[PDB]
Formats: sequence, structure tokens, C-alpha cells
Amino acid sequence: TYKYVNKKEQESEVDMKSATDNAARILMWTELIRGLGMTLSYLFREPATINYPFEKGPLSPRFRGEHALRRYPSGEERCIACKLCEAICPAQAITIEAEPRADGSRRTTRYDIDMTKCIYCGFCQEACPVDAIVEGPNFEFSTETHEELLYNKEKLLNNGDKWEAEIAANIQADYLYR
Amino acid sequence: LHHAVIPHGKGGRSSVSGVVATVFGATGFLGRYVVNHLGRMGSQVIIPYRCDVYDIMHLRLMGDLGQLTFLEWDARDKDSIRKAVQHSNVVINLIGREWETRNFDFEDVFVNIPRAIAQASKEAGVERFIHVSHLNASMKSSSKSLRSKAVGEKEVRSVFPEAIIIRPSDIFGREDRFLNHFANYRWFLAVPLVSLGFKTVKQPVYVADVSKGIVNATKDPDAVGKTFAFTGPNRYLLFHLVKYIFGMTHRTFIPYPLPLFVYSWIGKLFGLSPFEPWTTKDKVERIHISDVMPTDLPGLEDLGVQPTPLELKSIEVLRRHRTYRWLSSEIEETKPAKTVNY
Amino acid sequence: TSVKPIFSRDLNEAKRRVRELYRAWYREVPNTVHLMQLDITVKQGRDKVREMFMKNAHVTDPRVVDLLVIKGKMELQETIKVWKQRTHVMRFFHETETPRPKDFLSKFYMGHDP
Amino acid sequence: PTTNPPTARKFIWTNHKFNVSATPEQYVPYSTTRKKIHEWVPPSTPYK
Amino acid sequence: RSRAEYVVTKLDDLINWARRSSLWPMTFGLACCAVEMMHMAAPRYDMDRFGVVFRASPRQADVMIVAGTLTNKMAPALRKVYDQMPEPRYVVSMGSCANGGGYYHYSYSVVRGCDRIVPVDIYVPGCPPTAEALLYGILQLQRKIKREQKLKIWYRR
Amino acid sequence: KVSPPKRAEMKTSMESLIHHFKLYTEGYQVPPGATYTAIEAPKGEFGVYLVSDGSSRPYRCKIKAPGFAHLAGLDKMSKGHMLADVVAIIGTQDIVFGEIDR
Amino acid sequence: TQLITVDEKLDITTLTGVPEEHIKTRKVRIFVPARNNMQSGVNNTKKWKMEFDTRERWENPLMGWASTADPLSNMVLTFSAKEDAIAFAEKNGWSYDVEEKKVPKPKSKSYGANFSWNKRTRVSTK
Amino acid sequence: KRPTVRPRSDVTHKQLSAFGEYVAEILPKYVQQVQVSCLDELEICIHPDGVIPTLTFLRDHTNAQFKSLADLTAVDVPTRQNRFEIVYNLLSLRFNSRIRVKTYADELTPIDSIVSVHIAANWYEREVWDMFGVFFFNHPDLRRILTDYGFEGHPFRKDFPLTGYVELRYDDEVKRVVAEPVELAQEFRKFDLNSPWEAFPAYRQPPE
Amino acid sequence: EMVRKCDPHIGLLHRGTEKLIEYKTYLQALPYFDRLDYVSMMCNEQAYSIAV
Amino acid sequence: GSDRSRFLEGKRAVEDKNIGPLVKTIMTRCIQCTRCIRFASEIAGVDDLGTTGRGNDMQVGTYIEKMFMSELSGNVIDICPVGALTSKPYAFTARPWETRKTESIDVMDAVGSNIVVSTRTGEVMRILPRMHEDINEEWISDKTR
Amino acid sequence: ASATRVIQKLRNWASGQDLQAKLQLRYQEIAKRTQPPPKLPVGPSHKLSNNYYCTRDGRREVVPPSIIMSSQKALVEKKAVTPAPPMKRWELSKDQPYL
Amino acid sequence: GVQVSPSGEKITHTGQVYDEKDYRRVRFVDRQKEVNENFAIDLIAQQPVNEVEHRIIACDGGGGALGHPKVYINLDKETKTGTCGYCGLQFKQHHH
Ligand SMILES: COC1=C(OC)C(=O)C(C/C=C(\C)CC/C=C(\C)CC/C=C(\C)CC/C=C(/C)CC/C=C(/C)CC/C=C(\C)CC/C=C(\C)CC/C=C(\C)CC/C=C(/C)CCC=C(C)C)=C(C)C1=O
Ligand SMILES: NC(=O)C1=CN([C@@H]2O[C@H](COP(=O)(O)OP(=O)(O)OC[C@H]3O[C@@H](n4cnc5c(N)ncnc54)[C@H](OP(=O)(O)O)[C@@H]3O)[C@@H](O)[C@H]2O)C=CC1
Ligand code: SF4
Ligand code: SF4
Ligand code: SF4
Ligand code: SF4
Ligand code: SF4
Ligand SMILES: [K+]
Ligand SMILES: [Zn+2]
Repeated sequence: TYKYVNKKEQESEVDMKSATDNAARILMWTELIRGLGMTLSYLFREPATINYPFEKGPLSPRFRGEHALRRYPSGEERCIACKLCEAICPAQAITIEAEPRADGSRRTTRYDIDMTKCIYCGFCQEACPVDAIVEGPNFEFSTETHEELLYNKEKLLNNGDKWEAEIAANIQADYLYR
Repeated sequence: LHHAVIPHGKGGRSSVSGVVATVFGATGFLGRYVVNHLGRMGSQVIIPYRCDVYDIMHLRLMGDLGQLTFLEWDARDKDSIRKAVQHSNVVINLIGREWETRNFDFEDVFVNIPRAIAQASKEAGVERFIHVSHLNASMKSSSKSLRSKAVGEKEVRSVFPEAIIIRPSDIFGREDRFLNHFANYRWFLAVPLVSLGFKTVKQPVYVADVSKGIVNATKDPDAVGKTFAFTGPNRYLLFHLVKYIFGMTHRTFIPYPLPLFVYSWIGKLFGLSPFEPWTTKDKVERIHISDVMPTDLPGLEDLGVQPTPLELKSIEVLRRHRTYRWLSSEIEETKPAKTVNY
Repeated sequence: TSVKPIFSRDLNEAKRRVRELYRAWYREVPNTVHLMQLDITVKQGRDKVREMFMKNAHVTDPRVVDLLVIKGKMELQETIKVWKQRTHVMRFFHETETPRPKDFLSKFYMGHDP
Repeated sequence: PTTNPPTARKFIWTNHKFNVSATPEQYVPYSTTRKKIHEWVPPSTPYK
Repeated sequence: RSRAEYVVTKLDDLINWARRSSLWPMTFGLACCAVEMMHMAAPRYDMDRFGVVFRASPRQADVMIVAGTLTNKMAPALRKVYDQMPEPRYVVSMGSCANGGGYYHYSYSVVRGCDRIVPVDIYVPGCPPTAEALLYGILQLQRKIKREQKLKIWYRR
Repeated sequence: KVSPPKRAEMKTSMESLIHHFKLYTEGYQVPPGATYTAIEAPKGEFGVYLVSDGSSRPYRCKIKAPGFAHLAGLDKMSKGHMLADVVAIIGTQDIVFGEIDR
Repeated sequence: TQLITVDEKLDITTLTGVPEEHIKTRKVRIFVPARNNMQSGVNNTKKWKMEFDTRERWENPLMGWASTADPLSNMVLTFSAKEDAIAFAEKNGWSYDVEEKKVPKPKSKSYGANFSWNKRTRVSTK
Repeated sequence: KRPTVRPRSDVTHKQLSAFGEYVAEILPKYVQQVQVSCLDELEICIHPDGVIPTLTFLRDHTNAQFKSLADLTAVDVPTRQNRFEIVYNLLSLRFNSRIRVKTYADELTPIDSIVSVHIAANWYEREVWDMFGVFFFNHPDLRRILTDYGFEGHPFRKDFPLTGYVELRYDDEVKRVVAEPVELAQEFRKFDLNSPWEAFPAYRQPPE
Repeated sequence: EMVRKCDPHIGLLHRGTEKLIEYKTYLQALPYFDRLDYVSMMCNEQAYSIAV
Repeated sequence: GSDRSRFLEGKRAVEDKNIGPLVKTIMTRCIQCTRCIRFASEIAGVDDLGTTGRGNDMQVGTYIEKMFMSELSGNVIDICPVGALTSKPYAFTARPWETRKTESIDVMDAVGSNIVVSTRTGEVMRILPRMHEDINEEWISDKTR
Repeated sequence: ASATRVIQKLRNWASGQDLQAKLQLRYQEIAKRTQPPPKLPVGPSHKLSNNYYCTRDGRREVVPPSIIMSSQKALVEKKAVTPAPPMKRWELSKDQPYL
Repeated sequence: GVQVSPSGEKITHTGQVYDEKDYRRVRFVDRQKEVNENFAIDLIAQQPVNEVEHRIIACDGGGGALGHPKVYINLDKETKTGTCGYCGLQFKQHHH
């Protein structure tokens, strides 16, 4: 079905009262006055402005922020150097090198994420089979040089150690959906 | 050699040239071109800086990621100097002022700081040191700056015996204080030249030519322990040079013969300024000192650089100083200045 | 070995179109140097135009010559109507790009690229 | 996190750090792998 | 220290306060990141409340927020409007495209980061960074230019 | 074999783990063929001409944006108009440039 | 009136826009890729591939990444026939090396040979 | 019935087959192949000489009325003699249908432009020329539309590298934005994401 | 101030999206469609999803 | 196969073997296909591998703690379809989609075995054989590999 | 929502609309930020029998397109047809046909 | 644990440290090389060996779907504990 947005049906003819109403509308600027009144109502409303940085906009546990590498509760790294995140990364922002550790464990020797190349899509955290790489909810990590956004394994493990109290709670609140 | 200093790539932005160069006067006029060439070939350029980070922001795009290491330094801080030159195989000295401040004078700037840099470099065991002196800064010159640069040459040679000493002529470029200086002479009524600009010979050298010579000195095995003379291909009288400058500006040309003592007086009067002075007594003395003819010294050709002529590179500097009427004027509409063989 | 022509039946009128395009470029070079504030001279621009034509001078296929003429006319229009900027015009000179030497010893000293 | 504190782990930072950009505590990237190609070391004794 | 050093430090504080309380960006954007930039202009975050007001001409601009993919065809124009800004100017790269190419890093027609073209003061990461993150970058830039010591360096010269 | 399984199924089942691995490394293979799928986008008809060669990567993906045709028709709509009218026409054509340029 | 004769090599190098170095100094290889010995599947040995000679990959000083300088490092082209790949290489002006397709030899398989009365093909285990 | 398989209607397939027979018998001079996909899409593959008559007939015939050109594009298959397959997707609002018309070209045989049939073909053929190098005869103004000014090469070709040959950077010596031969800090890592096992037996090509 | 001719030069936001898509997998090529029409992100997702 | 599992029970697990520092054994992944047994019997000619046990407890390997080291012993790493017999020098280093393949010739002897050099990010990662019926068929020596 | 009645009457008169019934600021009607855990349902193929993949393999039911005519394969009174029956005219809306 | 080089630079858990003559320490001059202090190899060495009764144990890392994929470890070798290939936990069969 369809409807007309501007087509008028029949005519209203001509009347002295209607002509006087249109004359008053043209001369006394009635629609302009009611536009003024609308802006006046908005003036006397309450603004929708939060007091940043003391107030923050609401988010969800699903929010994709700064990357981090998590651990098991024992303290062992969750990552097993399987390169699924590297394979699924649409921007090729992940570089992984690996070798057996001194105890024979399958661990990374290089895990780099170019955050200037990353598109913050969460494909790494949804392809990780052991929940090692995550996008924790940090978003206020802007730097002053281009280099500081080239994360390596030490930076990502430090982020995982810093944000574990929040990332674990978000994964607890979210993991039944995924 | 170390495995991380072996050159790699095709010499582009992301290549490795094997040059770890600490450039000290990198925030100035010649320094930006030197850093641009080093980062263009792809090199680890350490910039010790004294001015603001905003003032060094223009250098930040001259190399790839992580190839430019900015660090604060103080000229009175030997610890800062040695931490700047600690990881380097080339140390390049471009420190210099055209005037004297209440903190640093010509003696400190051209002797004590180069000697400190060379001493720290020799203690840190860098392979190559390059020091920029001036042409015709021999000794017993009429200006204090040239005598200071001569004593600085002697001190740098005494401390670091195989220091490559590069002596360029009056460098011209986009941000120079030579062509821009003579173009800014238009803001006054006339051009007060000493003896009408005659008996004063100059052969200015392009800043890109000087920077290419410095980079080729970093790379050149036969440049060690030598003194190079970086001069342009053509020598001009000062009158014909200023006439050509004002012709390229299309502004006007009213020369005026002014004797040197009162010219130094008004240069001193301009030089007593708290900010950067328009001119100084030392500046007008270096203007009216003739350039010596480099006969025995090697030069840009011996370092592999063809000296680009002022007639070819003049319009990239002096087009700014034109008015709207003459703004879209080509090279061929200005008559080139007469050269002198002597 | 028999193909459909684009514009030229053989090489003669293809060379005629090439000469017309070279004439148009030769006339347009001084206007470009005057309009865009170019450091180069008029001699250098015409030398660059001749260098580009001589770079393409080795072809003997009329269809390829016609397509080269079409491309040259497109670039000529991009220069006539000021769509190429000063950077786009000066990209023909490669003045910031150092050239790779053509001798075996220099290529041996530089790297592994032949 | 006063009525519902987070789970305590021994590797969790006990002291939060703010954004340390343009400070001496800032992050500097580096390759975390060791050297892959080992050069031959010439002997320190002359042949003759 | 000297009495004049204290006066110079206070004058530096005053100049930095003025320049950080009045930051006018150029009305310049390229993509989705510029959509988040006008969502920062939106009533929730109120850059105007922070004192940050868009100006269309680069002559009246103080900062340039590179918000989007800087292409090869766009790079001369971006450099031109950066150069036409007056001297106390700053650059805030926004998003992965302007930072380091992002999702189009290996493209034939994309400049791999706007720091190859203009000197970037502050990098804001994200794709897109939220308006919260862009506002955070603006406040970080305000702190950075509060840290400037121009008259103190001039006095120590 | 097309959509990834749930994470619990992936961590408890062999087939789900294999399919998760293959979908997030190689991806599903699309049978070879070409299609043009058009969707009523807010700015107009958004079309995708997809050509699949039988592998896990698309051989060709042409994106048809309505703004491309609208901006091509901008010159026709601006005949006999002024600068502010041209600004109004650009506004009313609902033009975004990512889909135009691709 | 709409058909001319061209007795030439069909050279389009001046139209492709490739720089002269990456035409003259480049070598391409036209080959059916070998079957990956970690698998028994042979579906990747069906089409001809043209690839380029390997150039220098060095280490990035900042991060250790594999930096490259040639643009034709990931360029692999797929062709249905060897002569089609030949035509494309000659058309684009690249020198080529052609490797003939290695079809696996037919083999006589007999399950009953594992239990031979006198021959040595009798196995000792299963 | 099956929740994971697309439902299939045979009426659209029958109608498109009938219309394909209709167009093929109306224009036997140019039509080389007519096919209907299992996705219920009609494709008519024609000789390049018949692009103008075929497009004009489809736009102006009473029983066709394909008055809207959905899009015009090219596919580079560099294993045939005519590597560029030019594709026209057309929409008939009168009959609520869509059709696809294909033709072929190589680097040196231009095809006729259909700007005189559809005006959108102007920018569409500009894009095809800019991205593939397929010249179009009688175009009002053919030039580049998406590449940079002075860009050399057609980047949507298969043999053109993904990163291109040149990259831009600001040089401070010349105070300009300049083009250099491309160098990458990290090379694009290509992946061999092809299973060695056949996935679709219906598309098994016979051995050579 | 009358307008005699409009010549829209575009491609200043051209990023080779189709070439990158043909060099990536289908799930990898999905978030390009978010950035094609960055006001109609879910609509472009729906279009690409229906095509695949 | 299907896209899901109906197996609701517990899986079996097998202790690993130590046949040598070249071939790493994780025998839980073994599908008892006897390719390694047939190879070692027929081509290597060593008769050291076999199946011990019965039923679901049938295990491939050596009954005693024996070091399976002949020449041509990395080809069991090649022909094991599962990752039960993997390469210990290559352990955890790369992935096949990462590895670029370069078809080259082996020079460790004068047979001239056609090989594939798997290189990732400008570093040689692996050596695999190439099928050449007239030289080395499907296999290479241990020194080559 | 904290506006006085005087300001509320002023805003409602100035706008012509009852603004307090539809406030653009969310106060309490929104969902709680903490939710009870879900239990998502399984699809139709989550069954232990009569669930062979060959009976629901929609991806492998794709066939190559059927050639209606070919210049090489076929080597070549009825009514004229249309690609489809002509599209039926849209009915005008019975809800609100005109604005 | 974090150890220092003779240069004084911290050695990472991958064993990476720049040499004395390596020029790339200038990136750490006036800055810091940040090293993750908690070494996972030492942390997983600190875990006690789980003493179970069955011949085959199952490990998923704990937390069910929050852990790693569920694998089975065969504790037949009485001279060596069975290590989970994902989480690094060690198990030993109690034969008493
Ligand atoms: C979807 O597709 C796309 C688009 O399409 C829709 C795009 O668009 C697009 C581009 C996107 C962008 C560029 C984003 C830009 C964002 C927006 C367009 C939205 C933001 C909205 C606005 C800009 C509208 C703002 C409206 C307002 C009302 C704000 C007010 C602004 C003003 C300019 C007016 C106020 C003035 C000022 C702030 C300056 C005023 C002050 C002064 C000049 C001071 C003068 C005072 C003195 C000098 C007094 C001195 C004398 C004294 C005596 C003082 C005494 C002093 C002492 C020290 C004692 C992209 C990429 C895109 O993809
Ligand atoms: N320019 C010319 O025409 C010629 C110059 N030369 C010589 O070449 C060198 C470079 O030339 P040019 O670029 O013109 O010089 P500049 O006037 O541009 O200054 C060079 C550099 O020296 C630094 N500098 C000066 N004094 C000090 C100090 N006390 N402490 C720390 N740094 C200091 C400046 O740093 P900052 O900005 O932080 O103060 C600046 O970066 C100088 O030695 C000059 O004498 C030789 C021949 C001709
Ligand atoms: S969020 Fe996406 S783009 Fe970023 S690292 Fe993860 S997979 Fe790569
Ligand atoms: S997907 Fe997870 S386990 Fe695999 S390499 Fe990436 S972070 Fe490590
Ligand atoms: S970084 Fe992401 S959101 Fe920002 S411009 Fe690029 S594609 Fe758009
Ligand atoms: S080849 Fe591998 S899967 Fe086959 S029996 Fe031997 S170890 Fe088991
Ligand atoms: S990759 Fe293959 S062999 Fe390895 S665990 Fe998976 S199914 Fe088993
Ligand atoms: K194996
Ligand atoms: Zn475990």
C-alpha cells in the first residue's frame, strides 16, 4: 500500500473566513511564532548533557574496547598459540610467533596487535577457543605517539592483568549468550 | 658489524640504511633537511632537543615508526650529551646561533658545546663524527663567529682526531636567513650595501646539497678525517646577488653605499633585541666578508653531490616575497646575475 | 592475426594522432607552468613531455598507440582543467626519489635485487 | 564493587595505573622474539 | 629560582589556559569517524560545553581532527588545509584509518596513517572510537598543551 | 558448516570444535555462481553483485550504491539553480561517500 | 572496413602501468602447484598458477615484522590452461619458467598381494 | 519443510526460461547463450556488437520494459582471451523483474557505450574504464572517476597488486606530497585458505 | 551565482574495498559493509548476508 | 561428515610414546590407520611399529621403550593424517595457511629430491617433499627433512 | 522530570504537546543493567536421530545454471511472453491516505 | 621471575633482551621497557599436582564453558604426571 505526502484531495473552495485566516497566517507569521515556541519549550527543558569525565555514557558487557590477554586462575596464560585470531583478523592486525616453552608448553613468543590497524570487531575474541584474547571495556587509551598503539605480548598481558577484575565479570555476564 | 645495523631494503622509508645518527642541531634550518634525508633513506635518527615539543613537531613525520627518537638535552649537561650519543655510530653537529644570548655566546656555542659533543662521542666510541663549521672561518677573521668556529674546529680535531669537518658557504633555502634576509631588506627604503655591494664575492650553496653531502659523509669511507668545502657552482658579487634577489622578487632595487662602521652600528642596534634579531653586527660582518676560493679542499662533487644552482632553486624561496601582481612569474622572466671567476 | 581497429587502420594515422597530442602538450606546457606555480622552466616541461613520448616510442601496434593517445588526452584534459595539482604535475619528475644505478657493481653493493 | 566485589586473583594488579602516555612510564614497543640467525664467530687465534 | 622565572611560568600558564580553553576544530571529516565526531558535537557530550566549537575555515581553526580514511586523492587537500591553518595548530588523528590505515592499510589508494602527511599530536584509537573516546582525546590534548613551556624555553635560551 | 556453533558446544564436542576451527580459519566454501541481491536501503537500492568461484573467498564483489547514480544525476537536477539550491539538492539526494567510492 | 591486420607480439606493457623494473627484472613461474604432502587431497592440483620470483624480506627495526619492498610478492594468478598462462605472461611482457604438470603415475594395487604364498609382498602385520 | 534450506519456487524459473527463449528468438544475431540460475536469475550472454540493440530492445520493448539499469560492472577473468566480462543488471518495474546481460572484451577491443540508452551508464562506464581499462566508444566524457589524478594502471585487474606500486608521503625538502615506490613495514601475509578436498561434486570439471 | 555545470569529482574516499573483499574471506569481508554506508550499517550487513 | 556430535560419553586417552627426538607422538589423536606401521614395514624396512592390544584399546607404537630412528623416518610425520605423529623441530612454530610454499631441490645428497620449502615471514619454517615419480616419489631422507 | 509545574505548563503551552508523558530523558522505565542469566534455545537440528546431514545439506543442492539456449550446445504460432505477470497496482492506504 | 641483563635491561618471559651493543636500546632511553612481572611458567610450576583416583581424568580448566576445550589425560605412567595441554595443570593417579 501507499500514501500521498503532498497531494491534496479536492479543494477547500474560497471563503471570507478562510481567506482572512490565510491572510493572518501570511501577515502575522503564525508558523514562525510556533517554531519560536517550540524552541522556547526546548530552552525550558532539561539538557541531555552528562558531566564528562565525572559521568560516563552507559555501556554493555558486550562492549569491544582495548585488547587484553587473559589467564587461568592458576596464572597460566590462556593462549595456546593456535593463531585462530590471526587467521580470522580481517585487518591482519595480529602477528603471532611461537615455540615450545621450557616445560614443553605450547606458548607464544610474539603476540602483537597493531591497534592502528585493528578494526575493533571482536572476531579474535569470538574465534579464540580458550577465551585468551578479549576486547576489554577500556576505551580511554589514546596516546600521543603512533608507536604506543603498536601493542606486543607484554602490553597485552599487562592489560589482561590490569582489567581482569572487569573482563571476568563481563564474560560472566555475557557468556551464556555466546 | 652488529646484526641490527646491517643495511636492508631498497633505501626507502621502511628500509634500513645502517645509520644510527645523533643529530644535534636538528631543530634548526639545516637540521630539518638533514633529518629528512636520513629518515628518507631509512635510519635511526636520535634528535636531542632543547626547544618545545611543538617546535620539534615538524620533524616527527620525516621517518618511519620508531625511527626517530626525540630526547631532551641541555648544553650544560654532559650526562644528557652522553645519553644522547650513547647508541650511535654517527654523531652530526649542527649547533649554531647567528647571535649571542645572555646564556650562550659565540665562544660557548661554537667551541664548548662542539668540544663537549665530540668528547662524549669519543668516550662512547662512536665510529664517525661530522662537525659543520663555516667556509672562510679560517682564523683571525673580522667577525667573532668565524674565529669561534675556527677555534671550535681546532678543539674538535684535538678531541676527535678523525672528525669530518664540513665547511659550507652561505646556505640558501626555504627557511634560510640569507635569501629571506635579502628579500626582507625590501621592508626598508633602500638596500644599504657596503661599498655598493662590490668587492664582496659569494657562492651560496643549496641546503639540500649540503644535507646530501652530510648524508654521503655518513656513508662515505673516504671522507674520514677530511675537511670538505661545500660551495655553489657560481660565484657572484654581493651587488649582483642582491640585484638578482630583488629581480626575482620583482619588488624594486635601490642600492645604497653605507660604510662598514655605521653598518655595524645599525646591525648592533638591531641586534639588541630580546627575541630573534633581524640582523646583528656579526651578521653584517659575515655578509660583507668575501668567500674564499676552495682550491685544495674537496667538495660536493667529491662527496657525490652535484651543486644545484641558485638560478635553478631561487624561485622556491623568493616567490613568497612577491606581491599579487608578480606572483605568477616564471623563472625565465628574471635575468640571471653575472658570475665572477675570482 | 587480423584484429578490429580502435581508431587507426594502420600506424600512419596513429602517428598523426600522436603528433596532434604532442602538439597539444607542447602548447599546454607554458600555460601549466604559468598557472600552477611551478619551480620548473618551460624547457624542462617540454623535455619531460618529449621524454614520456620517447618512453612510449617503441610500440608498433595501432590499437596500443590509439589507447596511449586516449590516455594522453585524458591526462592533457586533467592538466588543462586544473584537476592535477602541483604535486600531481611534479610527480613526473621524481625529484625526491633517488635512482637505482644500472651497473652490476652498484647493484651488488646495494642489495640482492637484480 | 562494595556489595559485590570482583574475584581476587594473584596476578591482578593491586595498584591501578592511569594513562601514562608522554611520561617516562609510557609503553615502548619492541620485538619480543630472540635472534633467529646466529653468525659464525671467527677464532681468536691466528692460523700462522 | 629567579623572580622573573616565576613570572614567565605564570605567563606560560595563562597562555596555555587560553589556548586549551579555546580549541576550535576545522569543520573537516572524512568518514564514520566523523559521524562519531558529530555525535560528540551532539547534546550528550557537548564539545561546546568544553569550549570546543567547529569553525569551517582553516584560518579560524586551532586543531584538525583527521576523522576518516585519508586516501591518496585526498592527501594533497588535507596537507593544504593543514598548512593554511595558523601557527598554534594541533592534529588529532581519529580512528584506525587516520592512525595507521586501519582496515584499508594494504590498499593501493590509502595513505597508511595521516602521520605520513601531517604531524599528529594525539592519536585516538578505535573503529570508530566512541564520542567518549574522542572527547577523552580532546581533553588529553588540552592537558598536553597545558604542559607546553614556550616562554620558559624562550627565557632559558 | 556455515554458522559457527555455540562456545559450549565447541568446547565439549569434537565436530563443533572442528567446524569452529575451519570456519574461523578458512571459512565456508560458497558454491560457484553469480547473483545480484538488491535490498531497499534507506538511501535507495543497495545491490551486491557477488561472484563465487567455489572457494572460501569471493571472486568478485561489486557494490551498487544508490548515491552513485544520484550524484551522477546531480548535474541534471541543478539546471537553472543557484549555489544554495545546489547545497539543498546535495542534501536532499541523501549522499554518503563511502558507498559511492568503495 | 572494420578489420585490420596486426603481425606483432601483442604487447600491452605500456598500458598496464607497471614500472619498467617490475617488468624487465621480474621472473614468473608457471606451474601446477604440488600436492601438500601433509594431506591426501588433490583438489589444489587442478589449476595452473603463475607466481613471481621471491624478493628480499627484511626485519622491521621497530617491531620485527617482515618488511618487503616488492609489490608483486603476494601476486598469484590462476589459469585454466598452461597455454593460457603462457599467453598472459607474453602479453604482460614477463619472462617465464614453465614447469610441466606432475601427474601421479598409475599404480597396480592388489589387496591379495599382502598375503602372497611365495612373493615378498606378503606382509607381517595389519 | 527443511528449516535450513532455502525454499524454491519453480514458477519464477519457468517464467524466466520462457522470457529467455523469447529474447533469444527475437535477437538471434547477437545472443550467444541464455541461462537461468538455480537462484532464479536470468542471464543473457551476447556478442559485443549487439550491446546497443540488446539494451535498447530490453528498455523499449513492450514485453520487456527494463527501464532501470541496476548497475554496470566488469569481472576480470585473466584466463580467457577476452578477460573482461561486462555485466549489466537491469530492473523492470513494470513486470517486477530483473535481468542480467553479459558480454566480453579484452584490453584492446572497446565496446559501445550505452549512455544513449541509460544515463547512469555514464558514471558506471567511467568506473569500468578506470578500474579495468575497458574503453567505451562514443562516451561523452570518459576519464578516471575513483583513482588519483595521474594514477597509472587499472587497479581492479587481477594482476594489479593489492598495495599498488606507489605510496604517498609528505616530503619536507620539496614541501609537497610525493609518490615513492611502495615499501611496507609489514608485508601483507597471504594465506592459502583452500581445502585440498572437493566441496561440491555438482561442479566437478572433467579432467583434461 | 547561477550554476552552469556540476562536475562531481569523487574517489577522494576510495579505498579499494572490492579488491580487499576479493582478497579476504566472506566473514572477513562482512565488516567492510559496515563502512560502505556508515549510516546504514545493519542494512548493508543484511544486504551482504542475503546475497551470501 | 555431519556438523554435530551425538557422543555423550567419555573419551579414551592413551599414554604417549618416545620413539625419538624427530617424531613427536601424541597417540590420543591416532585413528589406528596403520599407515606408519605399513610404511615402516615396507619402505623403511624396520618392522618396529605395530598394534598392541585389542578393540578400543588397540594402540599403535612399540611395546617396549624403543627409539624408532632409521633414515626416511619423517615420512611417518608426512603420512600420518592426524597430528598423532608430528615433527618435533617444527613443533608449535607455524600454521599451513601462514606458510608460503617454494618448490625447490634438495642438495644434502646427489639424489636431487624435489622439495617444498615452507617459509613464513622471510624465515625457513619447514621442508616437505614433492611428488616426483622418477627421483624420490613422495619421500625425502631425514637429513633432507 | 524534576521540572516545576509552572515550567511544565509553560513548556506544554509553548510546544503544543504534552511533553511530560513522553520525556526524551530516561529515568526509571528502562531495563535494569544487571539481568538474570538466560537459557537460549537450540535449533531444529539439535536432535539425536533422523538428523543426517545429507538430508539437510542445502549448500550442496546448488546446481550449475540451466542453459536455455547455447550457440554451441544447441547449435541453432506461440504467444509473446513477459518475464513475469505485470505488477498489480498498489492500493491506496486505508489508514492515512493523505497527510 | 624477572631477571636483568648485564646491561641492566629486564629480560622478558620469552628470554628477549637487547645486547650491550644493540642500538635499539635508545627506544628505552628516557623511557621504560615494560615487562610483564607474572611469569606464567613459574605460576604454573607453583600449582600442586592434583591427586585423582581414575586412570583417565578430564580437564576443562575450570568454570565449564569459561575454560578450555575438555580433554582427557591418561595417567598410566607412574613415573610422570599427566599435564593438560591447554591449562598446564598436572594430575597424578592415586594408587593407594
Ligand atoms: C554522512 O555524510 C557526511 C556528512 O554529511 C552529513 C558530513 O557532513 C561529513 C563531515 C562532518 C563533519 C565535518 C563533522 C562536523 C560536525 C557538524 C556539522 C555538527 C556540529 C554542528 C555545528 C557546527 C552547528 C553549531 C551551532 C551552534 C549554534 C554553535 C555556535 C557556533 C558558533 C560558530 C557561534 C559562536 C561563536 C564562537 C564559538 C566564537 C565566538 C567568540 C569570539 C570570536 C571571541 C570574540 C571576543 C572578543 C575578542 C572580545 C575581546 C574584548 C574584551 C573587552 C574582553 C576583555 C578581555 C580581558 C582579558 C580583560 C562527513 C565526513 C560525512 O561522511
Ligand atoms: N645557516 C647558514 O647559512 C649557515 C650555517 N652554518 C652552520 O651550520 C649549522 C646549522 O645551521 P643552521 O640551521 O642555519 O642554524 P640554526 O640557526 O637554524 O640553529 C641550529 C640548531 O642549533 C641549536 N642550538 C643553538 N644554540 C644552542 C644551544 N645553546 N643549546 C642547544 N642547541 C642550540 C638550535 O636549537 P633550538 O632551536 O632548540 O634553539 C638549532 O636547532 C650551524 O653550526 C651554523 O653555524 C654554516 C654555514 C652557513
Ligand atoms: S577486533 Fe577484529 S580487527 Fe581487531 S584484532 Fe580482533 S579480529 Fe583483528
Ligand atoms: S585464538 Fe586465542 S589461543 Fe589461539 S592464538 Fe589467538 S589468543 Fe592464542
Ligand atoms: S577507523 Fe573505522 S570507523 Fe573510522 S573511518 Fe576507518 S573504517 Fe570508519
Ligand atoms: S599413521 Fe598416524 S593415525 Fe595412522 S596408525 Fe600411525 S600414528 Fe595412527
Ligand atoms: S587438527 Fe586434526 S589431528 Fe589435530 S586434534 Fe584436530 S582433528 Fe585431531
Ligand atoms: K602428522
Ligand atoms: Zn586443563
